[PDB]
Amino acid sequence: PQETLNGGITDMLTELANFEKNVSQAIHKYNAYRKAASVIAKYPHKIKSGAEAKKLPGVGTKIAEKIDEFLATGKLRKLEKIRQDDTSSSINFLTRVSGIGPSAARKFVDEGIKTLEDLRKNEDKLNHHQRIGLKYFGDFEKRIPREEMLQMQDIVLNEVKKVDSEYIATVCGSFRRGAESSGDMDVLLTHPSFTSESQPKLLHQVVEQLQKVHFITDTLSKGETKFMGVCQLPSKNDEKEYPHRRIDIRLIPKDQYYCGVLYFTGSDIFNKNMRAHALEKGFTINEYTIRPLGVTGVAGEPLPVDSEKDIFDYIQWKYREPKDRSE
DNA sequence: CCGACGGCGCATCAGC
DNA sequence: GCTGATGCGTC
DNA sequence: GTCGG
Ligand code: NA
Ligand code: NA
Repeated sequence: PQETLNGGITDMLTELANFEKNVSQAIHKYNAYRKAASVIAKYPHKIKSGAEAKKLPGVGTKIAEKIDEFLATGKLRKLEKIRQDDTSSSINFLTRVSGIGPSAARKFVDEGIKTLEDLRKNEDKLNHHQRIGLKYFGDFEKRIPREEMLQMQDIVLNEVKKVDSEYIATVCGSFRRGAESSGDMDVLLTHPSFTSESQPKLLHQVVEQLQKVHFITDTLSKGETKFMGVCQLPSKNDEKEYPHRRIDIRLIPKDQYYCGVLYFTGSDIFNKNMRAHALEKGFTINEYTIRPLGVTGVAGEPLPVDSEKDIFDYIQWKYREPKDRSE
């Protein structure tokens, strides 16, 4: 649907979602607003009344009333008021800094820290993640053209194979689904020497090499199975610098790899559909495994998986290439 | 009326 | 020192 | 906030 259909309503619900998460710290209300915003955004008609919207799953009484108020007034009293509120708007804004959640933002604003400038003034109150988040505030909210993603993939796959040619690396996310742009880079990593029933430096070596060639610039978090950090494409000739990008690298066991690849390829909506249909045919699919729901409903042992298709096979659904996985 | 609503790696806090 | 809780970013 | 036991 075109945005002009019910965009005013969806923007309304999304804004309400953020204040619930960031200010009220009610994560389930946040998701409730987003869900209602999702089903409305995919609704192929211009909504005439809240009663019309209430027919949709995820839209209840309270949102039906807010829609009626929005249709009749072009705005929401509560949303208008919370927008002016100095404390609430400052708290909501600070959570756009990676590393600052609702709890940290609350603390900062409690002691008078409301803006990026105040944050910059009080560096010694920020942790390592929050400093990196503050440093790349602008960059992190920029999106990544597929062209740059493909260049980022070139570097990753090359350095990874350079460290050990036996690595298997797969760039997932919306990129793998063929999206024209992405929000970050998600790299999934496995090795023949790493299984469920089994060296604690496999991830380190990959990160280190990507650091050595100055692709990875900063570290948000790093352990033995997961890396979260920053990366930057090299600049050419005399041209302007590229933005710094968010990049995640996960080390997954070989027997859990393709469940991981499918899972982190997404999308959200596709994965639920696939999960929901997995349920109706007697299987359960998580990030790690596919498991057969038993007589009583007790998941037996994880089944052998050699590819994404192996999983599709089990649940009797026909394989679908990543470009057709938005739902 | 009332509970579910995603579960987890990592960094860091609360506390022994 | 340590264990556990909490916060954070996430399919 | 919405859904459903
Ligand atoms: Na409904
Ligand atoms: Na944040």
